[PDB]
Amino acid sequence: METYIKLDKLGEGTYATVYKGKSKLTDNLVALKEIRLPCTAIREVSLLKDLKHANIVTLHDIIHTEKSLTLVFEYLDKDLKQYLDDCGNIINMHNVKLFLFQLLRGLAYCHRQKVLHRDLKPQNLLINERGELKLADFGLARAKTLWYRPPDILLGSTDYSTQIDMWGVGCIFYEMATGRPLFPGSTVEEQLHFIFRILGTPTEETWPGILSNEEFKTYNYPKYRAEALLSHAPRLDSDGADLLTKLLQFEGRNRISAEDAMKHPFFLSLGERIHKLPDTTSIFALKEIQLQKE
Ligand SMILES: O=C1Nc2ccccc2/C1=C1/Nc2ccccc2/C1=N\OCC[C@@H](O)CO
Repeated sequence: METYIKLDKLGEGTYATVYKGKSKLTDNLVALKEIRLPCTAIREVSLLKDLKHANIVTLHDIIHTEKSLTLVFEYLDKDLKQYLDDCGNIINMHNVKLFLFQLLRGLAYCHRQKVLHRDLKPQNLLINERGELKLADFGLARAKTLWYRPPDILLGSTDYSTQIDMWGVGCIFYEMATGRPLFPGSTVEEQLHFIFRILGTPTEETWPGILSNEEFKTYNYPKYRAEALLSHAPRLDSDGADLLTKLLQFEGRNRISAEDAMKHPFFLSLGERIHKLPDTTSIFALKEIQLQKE
């Protein structure tokens, strides 16, 4: 803390606290991730890797104090929840699509790099004035809030894979398209009920093995019939609802990949030039791609 000026608190966690910062040299704003610590083993994914992608926050410096380790990142002034709330929870549809493509890029890179999001949610997704969406370095973990949790995990799943993150993508896509959470459950039991009311109660046909699950049988769920997603999110189009469907699959193994999610017809309007961009270049670089005023 000799070259930076620590400003207001942006957020907190059990493992770290984040502060808005400024350089005394360049005057540029930064994010100071204060890692909360005789000896402390540091496992930071931003330190044990180099997640160099246009949709992941970029690490700039490391500071050692006798009491802490501060990771200096690039700064974004609003998180997805703050952005939603600022435009009264009504995001321009073209932007929802740009935000979604961006989120799928960052995640498809993490997955490629064997990185998982243990807690994907709007507050961990950040947005700048150019319309860029990036994954904050918070809750990222090597492969070794109940709202965004998949049904299989809730019903006892030993598989902690990239597929978990895909259910969260579906949840956030809906939250962006409608301005409200898809399944805001308070208990494991209520969350499952909230899910089955939208997707339908699983049958041996839609989810093989369910009736053999001890915890599922004990909850006595009414046989709910699936409600058309397009009816729940009218601002969405046929392709938007189809991508949502393919994302919100009961079983992780059937959930579309982040790579394939990007090749879906919902994104056709964006063009072929966005698929050829290297990891490090912004999607906005293209004349064809631009943020719409809210
Ligand atoms: O710009 C930023 N670069 C980062 C690098 C790592 C962690 C956070 C941030 C960050 C943040 N920029 C902003 C802007 C508005 C609100 C929060 C916020 C940020 N981090 O807060 C995330 C905390 C997490 O616990 C979710 O609440």
